[PDB]
Amino acid sequence: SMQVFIKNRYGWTITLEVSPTDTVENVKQKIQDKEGFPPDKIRLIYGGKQMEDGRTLADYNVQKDSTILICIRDVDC
Repeated sequence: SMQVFIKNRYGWTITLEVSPTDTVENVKQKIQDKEGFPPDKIRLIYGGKQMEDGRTLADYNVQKDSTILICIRDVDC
């Protein structure tokens, strides 16, 4: 098991079930399943860096119970 939290600019936070080896795109696909956002508009930021689709959570040193910030391109970024 590994949970991470996804927080938007309004403070709304959700929990995802992931693994360290999941890609950033895998996380965007989970957010589309849960909330309906199109992945190509989801921007994820960790440690102030915009996260690349093809890199893994472990490549960003995202830990269990880490928070990743979300914003929607052309909507609220």
